[PDB]
Amino acid sequence: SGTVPIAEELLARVLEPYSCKGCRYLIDAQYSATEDSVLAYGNFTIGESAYIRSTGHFNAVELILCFNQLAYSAFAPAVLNEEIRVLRGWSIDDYCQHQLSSMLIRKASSRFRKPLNPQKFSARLLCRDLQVIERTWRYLKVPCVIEFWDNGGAASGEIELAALNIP
Amino acid sequence: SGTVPIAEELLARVLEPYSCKGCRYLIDAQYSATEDSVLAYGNFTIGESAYIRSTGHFNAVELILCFNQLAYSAFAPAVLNEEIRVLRGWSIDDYCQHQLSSMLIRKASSRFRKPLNPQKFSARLLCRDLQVIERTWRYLKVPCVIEFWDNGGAASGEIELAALNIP
Amino acid sequence: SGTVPIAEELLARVLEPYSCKGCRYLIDAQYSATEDSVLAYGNFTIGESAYIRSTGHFNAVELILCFNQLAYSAFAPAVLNEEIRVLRGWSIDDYCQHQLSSMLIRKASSRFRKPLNPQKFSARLLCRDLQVIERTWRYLKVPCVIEFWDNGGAASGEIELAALNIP
Amino acid sequence: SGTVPIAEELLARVLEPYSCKGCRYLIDAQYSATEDSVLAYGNFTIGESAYIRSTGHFNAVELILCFNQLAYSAFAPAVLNEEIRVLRGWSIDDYCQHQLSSMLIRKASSRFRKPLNPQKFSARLLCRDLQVIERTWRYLKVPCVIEFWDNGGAASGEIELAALNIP
Amino acid sequence: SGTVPIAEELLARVLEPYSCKGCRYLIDAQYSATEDSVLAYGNFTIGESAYIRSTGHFNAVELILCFNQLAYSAFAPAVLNEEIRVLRGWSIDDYCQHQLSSMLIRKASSRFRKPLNPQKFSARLLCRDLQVIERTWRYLKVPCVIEFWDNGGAASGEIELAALNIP
Amino acid sequence: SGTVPIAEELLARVLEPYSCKGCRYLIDAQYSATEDSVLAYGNFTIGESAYIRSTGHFNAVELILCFNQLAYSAFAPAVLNEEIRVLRGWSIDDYCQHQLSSMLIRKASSRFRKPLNPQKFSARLLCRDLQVIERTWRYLKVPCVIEFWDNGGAASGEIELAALNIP
Ligand SMILES: CCCCCCCCCCCC(=O)O
Ligand SMILES: CCCCCCCCCCCC(=O)O
Ligand SMILES: CCCCCCCCCCCC(=O)O
Ligand SMILES: CCCCCCCCCCCC(=O)O
Ligand SMILES: CCCCCCCCCCCC(=O)O
Ligand SMILES: CCCCCCCCCCCC(=O)O
Repeated sequence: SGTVPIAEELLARVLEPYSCKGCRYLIDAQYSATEDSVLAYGNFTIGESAYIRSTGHFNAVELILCFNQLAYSAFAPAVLNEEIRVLRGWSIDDYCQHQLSSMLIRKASSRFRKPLNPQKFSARLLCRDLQVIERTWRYLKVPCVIEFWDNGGAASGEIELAALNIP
Repeated sequence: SGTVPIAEELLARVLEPYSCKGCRYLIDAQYSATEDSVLAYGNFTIGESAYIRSTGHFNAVELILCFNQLAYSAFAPAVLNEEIRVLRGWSIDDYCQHQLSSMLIRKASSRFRKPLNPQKFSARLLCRDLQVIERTWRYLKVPCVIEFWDNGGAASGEIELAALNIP
Repeated sequence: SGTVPIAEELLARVLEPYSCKGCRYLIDAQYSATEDSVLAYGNFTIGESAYIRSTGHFNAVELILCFNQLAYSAFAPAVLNEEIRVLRGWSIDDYCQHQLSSMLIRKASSRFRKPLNPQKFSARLLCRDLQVIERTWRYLKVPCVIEFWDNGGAASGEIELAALNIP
Repeated sequence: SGTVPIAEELLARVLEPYSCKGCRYLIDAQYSATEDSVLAYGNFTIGESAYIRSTGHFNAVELILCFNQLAYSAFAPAVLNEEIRVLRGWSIDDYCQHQLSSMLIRKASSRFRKPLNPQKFSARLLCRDLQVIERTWRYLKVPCVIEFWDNGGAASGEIELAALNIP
Repeated sequence: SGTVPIAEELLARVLEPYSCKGCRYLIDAQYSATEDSVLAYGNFTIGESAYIRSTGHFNAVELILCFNQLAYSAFAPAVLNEEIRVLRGWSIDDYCQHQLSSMLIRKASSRFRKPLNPQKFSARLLCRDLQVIERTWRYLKVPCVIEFWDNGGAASGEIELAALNIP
Repeated sequence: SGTVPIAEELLARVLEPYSCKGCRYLIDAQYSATEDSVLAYGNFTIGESAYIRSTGHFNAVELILCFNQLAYSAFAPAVLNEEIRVLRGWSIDDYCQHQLSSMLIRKASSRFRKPLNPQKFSARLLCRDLQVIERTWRYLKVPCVIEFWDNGGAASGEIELAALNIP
C-alpha cells in the first residue's frame, strides 16, 4: 500500500452532498499521492438503496456511487497538502465548490463477477497520468482504475473523469 | 422505427420500485419485438437526484437508472404478448416477481459528449442475440445498446444483462 | 490478486493430454482476465518424472511442463466467458481442438535459484500485450511472465507463445 | 568439425535414465574436447512424447530433453579419456553417479523458427569457458550453446549448467 | 516479493566504509535482479547520529544514508552472480573498488510523512531502466525508487545515480 | 546582495550540535531579512566525512548538511533582531531550544552538475512565502531555494521545511 488514512470530517465535508441524502456509503479511506497519481482504499456499507425498493444485492448504480465517493475523497487530502502538481492553485475550498458541477464521467467500463455484499465491502482506486486539456472546454482528464471485493465477490472499472475548472 | 406504444400502468406497474421512491424518470415508451430482439424508445425527465444534492446536469448514475427503466419497460409488453421465444413460459406475473433480484448488469460501457438536459431527454434501445446460458447459474444473457439525446447532447452504452430465472 | 478460481473438470478437460499420460501436475488454479491480459496462479505436485529415472529435484523440463499447464488452464475460462477480445469467436470447443497442434513456444528465458520442491510448489503467471500477427502464418503472439516458489526456492521465465488459428 | 565418434554403449550407459523410460532420443553422437571445451554433434528421433498426447511437432520440452542427452553424452568420453582438466579426478564412474542429482540448468535461452521434424533431426553443441565456482555450493559452471536442424527448420539456445560435485 | 536474502559479510564488506565509522544502519537485506532491474528490501536501526547531537527523530541525511547502503548492498550480489547485463565485466572486486569515488547521486526527490522511528525501520528499493551513457563522462545511469516505513511512518524518493566506470 | 554579516559565536552557538561532532562546515555567513523572507550566503569547507571513509568529492548528504547549517544560521539573526513577523515571540533562546527536535525537512529536490570541491565552496540561500499552518500539527512552513558553487561546479535544491513550535 504505502498509504496514510484520511480524516473523517474532511470526508464528511467532501461527501456531505451524499450524506444530506443518506447516501454516503464510504466508511473510511486511506490515500497516497504523487505529482501525478493518487491511490486510495475505502470501506463501504449500503443501508438501503435511495432510488429502488430493495434488490438485496449490489447494483451498478452503487458501484458508480461508491467510485464517486472514493475519488471525491481520495483527491481531497491530495489537494489540501497540495501534492497534485496540476492542481496546486486550488485550495480545498476550491475543490469543494467544484465538486457537483465541475467533475464529470466522460467514459467508463464496468465488469461484474461474484455479487458484492452491499453490507461490508471494500475498494482499491488508482488514478494515473492526469493531464490537462485546453480547448472549447479546459479540463483535467483523470484516467481511473477501481476494483471492489468483500463471502467472495468482485467488480471493476476503468473510468475517465473530466474536472472542469482548474488549475 | 416500426414500434407500438406501451401502456402506462403496465409501465407504472413495472417501474413502481422506482416510483415508490420518486425515481421513475421514464415518461412514456414505445417498443417493437421479435423471436430474439427488442427495440424501445423512451422520453424522460429528472426532477431531482435522489442520491446527491444537485449537480445541475445529467450524471452517469442516471444514465444507468434510465437504461434500467427502459429495458425493464421494453421487455414487459414483449413478455406479455409472449413475443420473446426464450421467455415464453413467463407470464408478466413472472417477470415482475424477477425484476429486482433476478436481473443484473454483467458488464457495461459508457460514452459521454454534450451533457444531456436532465429535464427533457430521450433514449433509443436495442437488445439483440439474446441467448440462454446454463451452468452454475442459468441465465438469459442480454446484449444491449442504448443512445440518449435532447440543445444538443448525447451519451451511449453497450451493456450486457443477465436475467436469472427463466425460461 | 483479484482472481476467481477455475473449475476442475474444465481443467481436467484442458489438461487431459497430460493426465491420460499421468503428467498433470497442476492441482488447482485461479485466474483473472481483461480485453488483453490474463493473470493466473496454480498449485502443483510432481509424483514422478515421466521421462527420466529420478532426479530428486525440479528440472527445467518440468518448469516448462508446468507453465504449459497453467497457461493452457488460465486461458480456458477467459475464452469461455469470452473475456479475451482478440479470441472472441473461439468457443471453448475451438480452444480445446487447437491446444496440441496450434499453440507454440517461440522464444523463452529461464532463471533458477533455490531448487524447487517438486512435491508442493506454486506459480504466478501473467500474459500481457497479446497481439495478432498476420502473414505467412497468422498467429496471436502471447508474451508471458511466470514465477515459481514453495523450504524456499524460486524460478522464473519470460516465454513468448504463438497460437496458430484464431480469431 | 574435427570430431571423433562416441561409442554407443557408453551412450547407452549414460542415457539409461531416459532409455529405461523409452525417452532416449539421441541416436549417435560425435565429440571433440580440450582442457576447457567440448563440441558435440548428434542425430535424433522422437517416437512419441512421454508426457503429452501427440502434438505432431517438436516442442520446447524436447529441445531441452535433447540438449541434456547430448551434453550428458558429449562429456562422457571427455571425462573418460580425462581430456577436461577441471574434471580430472572423476572417473567415468564418478560421472554416471552424479548425472541425475548433481547436474543442473541454472539459466537458459531458447529461440524457435521453422518447426523441427521430431522424426529425423540433428544438433550441434558447444560448451566453453568452463570454470569452477567455490562457495555455499561448489560447482563447475558450464556455458553451453546448441543449435538444431533437419524440410528446413531450426532452433537454438544458450544454456548454463551447474555440475555439483567435482573436481 | 520474489527476493533472495544477501549474505552478511558480503554486506559487511560492501558497507565497511560506513561501519569503520559506526555508520552502518542496514541490518540485513534481500534482493532480486534481472538483465536490467534490481529490487531490494532492508531492515535498519540508527544508534546515534554521527554528525549532529541528537534530534530524537529520522532526518533527511539518514534517509540518504540508508538509500546508499541499500543500493550499495542490493547491487553487490547482482554483480557477483553477474545478473546485471550492462555490468557483466565487473567482478565484485571491481564493484568494491568503485564504490566511494565512482558512484554518485545526480538528482533526487524526497517526501516525508509520519516521522520514521530511527530505531526499527525498513525500506523497499527498486532501480529500473538502467542505461549506459557515453560522452565527456561515460556512466551507467540508474533511476531508483525507494520507500520507508516502520507506530506508522513513511518517506520516499526518486533518486537518479551515476556510476562512473563500467562496463 | 544587500546583506549584512552574521557574528561567529551566534553561528558557533547555533551550529554547536554539529561542532561538538566536528561537523560544522559553514565558515561564515551573511544574511538579509524581511517580514516574510530570508536571504543568506555562506562559505564552507569539509575536512573529512563523519559518516563514510573518504569519497574525495562532495556527496548529497553534505549538500543537505550544509543547507541545514546555513538555514539554521540565516534564521538566527532574523529571529534575534525580530525581523521575521510570524516568528516574533521567539527570543533567540526559543530558537536554539527548537533546533534539533522542532525543525524538519518535509520534501526536497536536488540537482547535481560539476562536482563541488568539498574544500572551498559557497552557497546562496533564499526562503520565501513563509506561512503558518494550524492543525494536527501547527507548523511554520518554509519554502527554500539554495545553490552551491566553487574549478567550476554547481548543485541546487528546493527544500521545504516545517518548524514545529512557534509563533
Ligand atoms: C480534480 C479531480 C477530481 C477527482 C474527483 C472527482 C470524481 C467525481 C466523479 C464524478 C461524480 C459525478 O458525476 O457526480
Ligand atoms: C428478461 C430480460 C430482462 C430485461 C430487463 C432487465 C433490465 C434490468 C436492468 C438491471 C437493473 C438493476 O440492476 O437493478
Ligand atoms: C490462445 C492462447 C493460448 C495460450 C495457452 C497456450 C500455452 C500452451 C503452451 C505451449 C504448449 C506446447 O508447446 O505443447
Ligand atoms: C560435468 C559437466 C556435466 C555436463 C553434462 C550435464 C548436462 C545435464 C543437463 C541437466 C539435465 C537435468 O537437469 O536433468
Ligand atoms: C553500478 C550501480 C551502483 C549502484 C549502487 C551505488 C549507490 C551508491 C549511492 C551513492 C553513494 C554516495 O554518494 O556516496
Ligand atoms: C523557524 C525556521 C527555522 C529555519 C531553520 C531550520 C532549518 C533546519 C533544517 C532541518 C535540520 C534537520 O533536519 O536536522
